[PDB]
Amino acid sequence: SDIYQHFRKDERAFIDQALEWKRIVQEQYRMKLTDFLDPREQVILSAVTGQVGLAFSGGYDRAERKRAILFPEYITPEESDFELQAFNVRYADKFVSVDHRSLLGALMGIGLKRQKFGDIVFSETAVQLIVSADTADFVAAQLTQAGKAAVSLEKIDLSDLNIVEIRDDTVSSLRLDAVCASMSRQSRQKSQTLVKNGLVKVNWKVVEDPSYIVAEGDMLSIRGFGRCSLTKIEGKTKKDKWRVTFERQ
Amino acid sequence: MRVNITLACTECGERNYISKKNKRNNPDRVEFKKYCPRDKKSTLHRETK
Amino acid sequence: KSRNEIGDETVRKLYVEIMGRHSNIILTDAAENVIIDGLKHLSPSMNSYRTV
RNA sequence: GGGGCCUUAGCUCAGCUGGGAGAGCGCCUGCUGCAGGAGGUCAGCGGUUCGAUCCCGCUAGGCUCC
RNA sequence: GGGGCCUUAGCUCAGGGGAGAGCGCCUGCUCGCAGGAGGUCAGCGGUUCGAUCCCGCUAGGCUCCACCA
RNA sequence: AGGCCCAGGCGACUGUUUAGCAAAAACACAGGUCUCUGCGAAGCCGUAAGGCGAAGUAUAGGGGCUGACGCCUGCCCGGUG
RNA sequence: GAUAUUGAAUGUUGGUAAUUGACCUUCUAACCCGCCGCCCUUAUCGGGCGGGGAGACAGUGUCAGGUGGGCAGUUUGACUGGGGCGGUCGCCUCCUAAAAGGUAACGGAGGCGCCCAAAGGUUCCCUCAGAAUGGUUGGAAAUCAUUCGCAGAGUGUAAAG
Ligand SMILES: [K+]
Repeated sequence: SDIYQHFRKDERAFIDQALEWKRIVQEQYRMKLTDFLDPREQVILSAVTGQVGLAFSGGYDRAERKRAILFPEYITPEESDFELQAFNVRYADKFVSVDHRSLLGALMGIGLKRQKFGDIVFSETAVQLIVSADTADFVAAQLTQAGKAAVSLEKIDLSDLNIVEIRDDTVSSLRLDAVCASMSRQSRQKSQTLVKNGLVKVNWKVVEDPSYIVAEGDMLSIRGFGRCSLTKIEGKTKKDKWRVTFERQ
Repeated sequence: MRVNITLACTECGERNYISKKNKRNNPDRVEFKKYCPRDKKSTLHRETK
Repeated sequence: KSRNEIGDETVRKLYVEIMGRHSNIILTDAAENVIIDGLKHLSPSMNSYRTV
């Protein structure tokens, strides 16, 4: 009841369900695997669960959408308890190209919910996707086209997964509106519109406060400029602006 | 920057000599052949660790 | 039909009045019928019926 | 009291520091917004000189200034 | 009056090593591209191997003081 | 045994105040609001016992600010509480 | 908050070899009642007795941390053409400084709070600035070569010597 204040009002929905997962693992003494919780929902769950222990794995290390195991003080989990299936996306690579937008659009097009798949990995040699094992056969059967490319899915082990723009700058403050303006190369008044409407996120939390102070190692997500990361804050200049470093995706 | 140091007779262990070096210029333990008045002869005296 | 700063679709009306001396080009919001700006301003002192 | 600056058309001020009295606004005219009108001893008075708001003489008045 | 701070390209700001970056403005190309435009680095005189970034002064703009009889 | 009138500032008003240089525009005020307080109330005095609060009980009691009445009382929760 | 006053049980979870911890709930008998009845007793005190409530909590003691101008003791520099404000406070060099030395002012100018493992020691050897004249790049100015050349250079760094 006195947890919601710490999160947003829309985020209440997840928090209610996150409390219902903790309820199970305490009383029934059994691990609860979840449906690839979003990077934000990782942060929320971590809080709602409390310290019921928690584990998280999205197949490869550095998956955005990862599935969480809520386990007690015993039954420390394995890599396959997360019920993850990796696939290699086969297509006529010489003729057609698959991009992240097309493959994401195709996954959604076959009716797959965002919670039923993790990250879509693009390397030089392979395009791979990670899904929940319960949906693996459905996705393999239905995902026959991505954009203009005819595609097929080959099952692989997680071990077979084939896993910047540094921009040293100065800002007046570490307010959100100031950092966005700097990163996105805009007027601050324009950046304030972005923040206020609800287009910027900070670690996948929608921050609508222009004056929110941004810390070192915060993934900002300006809808319109993509995504960028305050990696370094490096003291202050002669004329008193924060020496900073940005790295766009 | 430049720091205080002790040299110590590598024989008898007698902390015989303070001095100064620049650490950036001289980052590894300096040694010199300076008289130990315990031993009563020149010995190598190395910067104390 | 244009987009706003957030990316939402907005419709603007551009009125081009050919009235000699009083000719004007006026941009409005289509939803609110509110003048964004006009190439020539018309104060209430100049015209009691309509302000631009 | 002492210094300082201006007085100009209906109104308000330009005009180089003599080179030949103007603008804006208002007003009067016709047109359909336009041009075109009027209007001054350039505060007044009298020297300079080829012409003087213009140069100086010579008095108003108001401001600047302690 | 005194102190304290400021003066960089159109605009916003980076920056003892020979003055940049974005945006605007121009180049051709149709939400990104592709090269330009533009600087007495307030000024001055000097420290020196070179000064936007030393140092001393002059501007100007802000800021804080100018009290006690 | 009242001088009166016109106009303006301040305070609504009657009250109160620097005994002995200040009576006021200062205080109070009725009204407003905020806040604490479930009763061995909070608050306060006292080391405590014992008290006030109250022989009261949230329409009550304490504290802060505001000050009749009329119209009203905007923006800012980063800082501090 | 720990600990004493402070007990009994039931669970559950530690750690030692069945005892001792931790926490949850329950209990009543300590403790508490500014509740009721009865008595001491003509008594809104107090005490006793019996109910009831609450209960090992609270309260109180010791110890600990936090908060704490509510209160207490204090501190809050000197120079200074009055004090405040500004500036300054130790060290080095020069000038003032009156041809020994010393010498004041909120007198005139600058430095310092290091640096260097060689920029120290010694041995041997050497001579600098700049200019003229000639030179592919190459220019006033890089690199040669020639002549001239008390130093017009250099001496880690301020200045003087
Ligand atoms: K004096």
